[PDB]
Amino acid sequence: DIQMTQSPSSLSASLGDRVTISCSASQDINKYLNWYQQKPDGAVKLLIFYTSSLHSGVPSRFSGSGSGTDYSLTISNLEPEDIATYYCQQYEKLPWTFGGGTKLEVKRADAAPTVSIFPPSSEQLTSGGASVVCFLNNFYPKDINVKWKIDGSERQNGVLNSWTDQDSKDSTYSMSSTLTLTKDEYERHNSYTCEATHKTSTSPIVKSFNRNEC
Amino acid sequence: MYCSRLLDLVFLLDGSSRLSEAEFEVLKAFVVDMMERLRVSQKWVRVAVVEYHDGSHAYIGLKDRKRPSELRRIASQVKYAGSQVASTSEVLKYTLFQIFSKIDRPEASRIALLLMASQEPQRMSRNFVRYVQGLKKKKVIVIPVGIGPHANLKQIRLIEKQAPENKAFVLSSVDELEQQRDEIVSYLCDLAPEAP
Amino acid sequence: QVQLKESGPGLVAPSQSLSITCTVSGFSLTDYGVDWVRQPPGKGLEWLGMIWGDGSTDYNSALKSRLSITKDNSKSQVFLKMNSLQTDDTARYYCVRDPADYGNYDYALDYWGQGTSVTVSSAKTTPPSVYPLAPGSSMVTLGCLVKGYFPEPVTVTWNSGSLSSGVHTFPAVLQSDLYTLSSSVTVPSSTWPSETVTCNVAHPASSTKVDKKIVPRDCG
Repeated sequence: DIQMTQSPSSLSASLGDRVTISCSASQDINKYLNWYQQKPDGAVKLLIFYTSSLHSGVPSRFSGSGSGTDYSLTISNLEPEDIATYYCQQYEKLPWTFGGGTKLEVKRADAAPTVSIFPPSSEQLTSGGASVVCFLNNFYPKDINVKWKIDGSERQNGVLNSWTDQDSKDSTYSMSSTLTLTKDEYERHNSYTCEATHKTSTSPIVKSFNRNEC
Repeated sequence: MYCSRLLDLVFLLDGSSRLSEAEFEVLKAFVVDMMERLRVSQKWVRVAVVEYHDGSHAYIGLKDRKRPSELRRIASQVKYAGSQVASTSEVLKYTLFQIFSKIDRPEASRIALLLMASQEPQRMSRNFVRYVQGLKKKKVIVIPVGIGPHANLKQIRLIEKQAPENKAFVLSSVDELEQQRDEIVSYLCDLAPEAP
Repeated sequence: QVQLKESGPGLVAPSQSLSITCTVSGFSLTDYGVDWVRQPPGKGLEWLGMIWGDGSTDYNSALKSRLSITKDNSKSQVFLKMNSLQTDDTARYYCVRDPADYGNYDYALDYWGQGTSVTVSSAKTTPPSVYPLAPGSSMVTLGCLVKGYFPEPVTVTWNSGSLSSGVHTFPAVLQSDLYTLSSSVTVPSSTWPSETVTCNVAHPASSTKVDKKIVPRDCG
């Protein structure tokens, strides 16, 4: 199969900007290259075919160029509706193959996450389960790290993380981190701490609770 | 009607059941008749003969050094295939990448006489036009000869469109080959240069 | 207007087959090809195969001959069938039209269906356990942990939808064949705990709907 590479998977820009998304094939593909747009809601549409032809309905701010192995999709002036993921695709030879995608994101002033930690509910404990939940909300940029500690000691097993896609209204991101333990193991310790590392602070943002100070 | 010029002529015969066993003999007879009107020789007209179905079998290669009479005999003995499909795309691919992988006689003209009586499934045509364009780039003229009502007319017109000299001959049946033979030999001979 | 839409089964047990019908309008299946493309959750696109106007087909060999695409021109329907799905066949499946015009070597995926989500799993329908998240012992952030359900999706609202500006509901993660997600809400301190804040979790597959009031913790 021919391998298609989109070097940047995440591309930041400001509305009004000229944006360029690059794509390269593992071998000459003779301009047999198409570009697609997948919006945050999942809808996919064809934008450019045979390297540079615009599909019906597509506005002129989109253009495509290239030859050989290197291709580019340019958005002359970025509009809000263009925040989406873009994929290139070759048809030099079957099977058709797609690049890994380039998701556009909107730039905004850096913002530290609002961190909150929650002990397991009494209801959940009643079933022998114990999840400790930590929310890291409305931060920017998206890169962030969460560390858990039980009685001062870092804990890596039993942790599941989830990230939201960029918020359309305020351009921030949020993340959830949940540490699940059995009720006995949970009841076997006292301090539970959630630490967030993000560029907005050079010290971790820490949130904790003691199973017994309640 | 006799062609004494520098030419590499490749005969591509449709091996599908669109031609019956007896109609295929008439097609082979046309090939032999054509050879009789060409100065068969490595220095003048070289010939090749391929029967194509889903895949193909080469009976004579341009470089085969054999008497013209033995070449006519081989042609007369080509086996009837009667396949469900005769892929024009695959045989043009074979012609482009195997027969003309290298151009041994740039002083001769090259012609692919595509004798067609059927229509391949669309999926087999995916690279069709790219094969025809590749042949044009190596200066291999493609002459489609449609035979019968199942001949792929779409492909015949597409070939003519790719290059000005790719003229088509559309026949109602193999019975017309004999009637149009001298006319075809004449058109092919004129596409070739005279020896010095 | 050219349209395509998939009707899928939603769920497939490991080793069973996947059947999807793509119904199209605005063009004739005799003059166009129809392709199938899939996207595993959180991943890119994979081209699976297509069917030409004449019914001949092309398949991606990575599918190991498991795929069949057939159609009924008069009913404007195209049928995908795939043998023995495994967990890694979980994905959203799209039917997409292409010109299938070899004369112009034009095969662009020009109009896409919205797609149908397929989950391959042996899990039984299981309602979520919903737990209220109150702070341990300005604004206050509260949450609800929605754990152990199957299959996706659940809908989470706060105060029956009255609260929405400070709400963050997270994508679900598959733990042990079961899904889990959390939802948080940030509201002014003047409104909680003096007034009620409730999360509402509906899970259509289970026909279940539960409300959980967030209460200060019953600590002794």
